[PDB]
Amino acid sequence: GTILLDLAPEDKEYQSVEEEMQSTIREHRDGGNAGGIFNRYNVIRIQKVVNKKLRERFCHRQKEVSEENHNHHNERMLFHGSPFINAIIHKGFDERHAYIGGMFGAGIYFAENSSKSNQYVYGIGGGTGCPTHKDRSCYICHRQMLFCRVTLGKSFLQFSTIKMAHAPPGHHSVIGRPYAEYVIYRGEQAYPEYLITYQIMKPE
Ligand SMILES: O=C(CCc1ccccc1)N(Cc1nc2ccccc2c(=O)[nH]1)Cc1cccs1
Ligand SMILES: [Zn+2]
Repeated sequence: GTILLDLAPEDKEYQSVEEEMQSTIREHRDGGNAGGIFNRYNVIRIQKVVNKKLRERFCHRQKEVSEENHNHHNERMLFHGSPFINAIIHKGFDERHAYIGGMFGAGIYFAENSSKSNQYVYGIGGGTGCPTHKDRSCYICHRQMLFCRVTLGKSFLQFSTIKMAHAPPGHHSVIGRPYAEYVIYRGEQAYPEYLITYQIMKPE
């Protein structure tokens, strides 16, 4: 079963995670359509996800990757957002929920910019926004996103939309440029380390 560890605001770990989240906000091409208009989040809590089986499978895959990547995990901390957070923290990332016709195929997608991940909290293109107000820029409803350990191993660099089912032979991830999108094709190559609960904040 999943255990959530509550990080304290005065912990350096809490602070480093919020700072990564706050400092990687950027302007988006869609003018804020999907994720809303904001310059900063209000972080309500940050929780560390602890789950024995998810950790086991992550370690297990880590090893296989390292062997095919000159003994390097090539791990990176990256943001992920999607409507499936609650399932992810209990069951792990599941590539079976990926979509053909994703920009780089049926993978699980991660970003360096927290604001990119925030676009997907309510679905592709922000869906119809929060359940309560149908507002993709809702400043009331709480949102969650993940700050994850991602086993990239040997990344394939892609520069056009390609519909991949799996990383290319000898590879373990795809870094795609339509800003970079980090894509894995196996759920066990990501661990949902930090669960961040937050609101976007209305600019003054
Ligand atoms: O991840 C997917 C693919 C579908 C999916 C989602 C969760 C688990 C497994 C598959 N996403 C979300 C996502 N996409 C990104 C694209 C570029 C950069 C960052 C991100 C991001 O943070 N989230 C697509 C989605 C499809 C349906 C609902 S969200
Ligand atoms: Zn709302």
